Amino acid sequence: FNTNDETKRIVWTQTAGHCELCGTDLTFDYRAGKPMKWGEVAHILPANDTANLMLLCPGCHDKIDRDADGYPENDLSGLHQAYLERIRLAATTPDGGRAIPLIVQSQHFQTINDIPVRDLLTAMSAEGLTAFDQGIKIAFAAPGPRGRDTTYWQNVKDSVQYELEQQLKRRGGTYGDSPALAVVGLADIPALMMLGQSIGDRSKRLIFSFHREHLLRWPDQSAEPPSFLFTPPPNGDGPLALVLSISAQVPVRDVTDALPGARIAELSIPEPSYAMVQNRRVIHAFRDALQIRLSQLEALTPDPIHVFAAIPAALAIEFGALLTTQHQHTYLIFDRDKENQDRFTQTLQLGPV
Amino acid sequence: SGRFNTNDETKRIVWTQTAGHCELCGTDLTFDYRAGKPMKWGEVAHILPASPTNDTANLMLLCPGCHDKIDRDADGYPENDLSGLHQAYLERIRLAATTPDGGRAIPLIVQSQHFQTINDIPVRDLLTAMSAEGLTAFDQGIKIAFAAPGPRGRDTTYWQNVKDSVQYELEQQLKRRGGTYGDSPALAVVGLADIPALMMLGQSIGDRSKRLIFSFHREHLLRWPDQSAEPPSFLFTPPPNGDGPLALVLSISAQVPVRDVTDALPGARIAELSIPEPSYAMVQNRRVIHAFRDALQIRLSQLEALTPDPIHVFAAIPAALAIEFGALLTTQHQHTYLIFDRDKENQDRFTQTLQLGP
Ligand SMILES: [Zn+2]
Ligand SMILES: [Zn+2]
Repeated sequence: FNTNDETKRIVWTQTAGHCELCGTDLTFDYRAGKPMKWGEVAHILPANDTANLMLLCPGCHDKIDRDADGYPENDLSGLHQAYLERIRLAATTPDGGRAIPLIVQSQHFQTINDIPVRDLLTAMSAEGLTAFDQGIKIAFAAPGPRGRDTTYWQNVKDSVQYELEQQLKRRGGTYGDSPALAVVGLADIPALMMLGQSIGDRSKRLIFSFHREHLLRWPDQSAEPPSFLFTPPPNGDGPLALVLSISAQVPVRDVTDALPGARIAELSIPEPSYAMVQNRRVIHAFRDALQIRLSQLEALTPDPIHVFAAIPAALAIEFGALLTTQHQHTYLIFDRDKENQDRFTQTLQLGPV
Repeated sequence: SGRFNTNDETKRIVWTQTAGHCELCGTDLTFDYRAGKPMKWGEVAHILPASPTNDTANLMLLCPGCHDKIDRDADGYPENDLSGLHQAYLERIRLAATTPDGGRAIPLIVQSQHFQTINDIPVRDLLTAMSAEGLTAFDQGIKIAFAAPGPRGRDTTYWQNVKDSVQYELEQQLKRRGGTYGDSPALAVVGLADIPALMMLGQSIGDRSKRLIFSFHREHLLRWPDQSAEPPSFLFTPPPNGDGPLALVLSISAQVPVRDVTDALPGARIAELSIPEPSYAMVQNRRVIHAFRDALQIRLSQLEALTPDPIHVFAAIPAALAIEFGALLTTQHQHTYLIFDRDKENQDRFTQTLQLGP
């Protein structure tokens, strides 16, 4: 199965350097400064055209049966060609820069600082993005006396998803490829998380961060994302709680007062800041970092995870999106309640009921 | 120099993370692998304007055509920021690469009501062929029969309802499992009708669908004749010069009699695409189909350059390619194609049956 070097380069290229059977990015050590042999090339069919060769991580390659020359015992032509097909569409996408403007604000933050659609368009132009059309502007409904109960949240989600479906009824979206979303939000954490749930983890989303009111640019596109410092939780019988100290440092006293006996796991960065989202790459870092720790925490108990978060709007959306794929686990979201002396108060339940 | 200079290992990484396509116009830059290739027809650009890189994720891959069309400083950096496209592009790749259960597909069988209960494709056999390729079923699977035409015949409304009917069924498969904004399943599609119908099926699924076409053979059902067989070469014969009607002939299943074309189309300027030995069984494996695509996609672009007038198509091709052919023509939105097929009640003479595009 060993094959010449130019063949290696073609296979790495056409597969975009990921293991076809499990999406592991095989350049992860280059992304920290090391060479290119973290991957194994296999033929697809049992018993020269590079289109007949798969790129695998050694972990998956070991799990495959193989003959004396290295060929597989079972045919996987379907998976390979499917994978390559997926790549082909992504790479060849026409109007790769068009995205749908999506602005979502809560009655309170629109009255103080309404984001007009034009301003999002401005930030898009500054990145080289262009607009499908007038776009979507949604205002989260003010909760009635029923508060933000289960019915309220469902109505919120539907309103978003309604507007999303309407763009697919313009033909281009319905089939072929679902359009990209230039999304920005200006509400409390629970609401924005719900917006994240609506668009979903697998959507082509381009999140924006209007943390500085009339700044319509990423602060520093060169900036490297911060390290996300994880503090695993202590043992005990208490309810498991997740603290996100990114916009600020969350006082442990405030957590336990709202959630007695909380076993606090914490994710933080060295210098918490409201403006820590220096460029979009930070968000991807957040996701990758968080996506890991969530898997670890879910393993320690099936009981709900209580979330106390101090994160910028943009991350609140992304966090909501991650949990879409993690629909096996129950999370309870706490946010500062102005009506209860700014104490953390449970407003939202995500995942299973 | 104007070009942003970079070392050899970093280039290899950029080509990889972008899968070797131009980020601004989707041109596949690996096309010289048809002959032989230095990594020379792809030019690397930085995205964010400079400030007084070991992060290579901010480096774009461009074709020379797009690279020239960007303003630039003496060092090779752009004057305007393009981070949005790049990040968008790479995310699109990542999504494709990270798709969970990448092998799930919608079984889709499409047959003519017309005839041959002898050649009835059951869902069960397609599922077998799918499992044999490492694919698994997304849902129960769809089996469609093109509606029998009324007295109006197979007019455009019939053709439109055909397109709508297929496209409808597909929308419902994603709407039962939700996630419209995400990973759309693949189509394990197979068809058993006349060429115009199968082409229309291809039009329905569209170029932008993740299609894995299967081929029905009486002796082998839906399993491939020979996964090891190498695809044939496709021999192109450019058309003669003139203003007469332009005609494209596809002689793969058989050799199309040149006179039968002229009888249906006076003065036809015949371009012809063929293989060395046209054969009924040339669809030995899916790569044959992909080869067909790659080859034909080029010549279509060339032919469109030779005229603003329609291209007339006379095809003798297996079922599977009739589908693929129909899907490709989705991308050529700027051109009109007229499809001719044998008319049995007219002594098998070619008759214009289908109009594709404006
Ligand atoms: Zn793997
Ligand atoms: Zn280009």
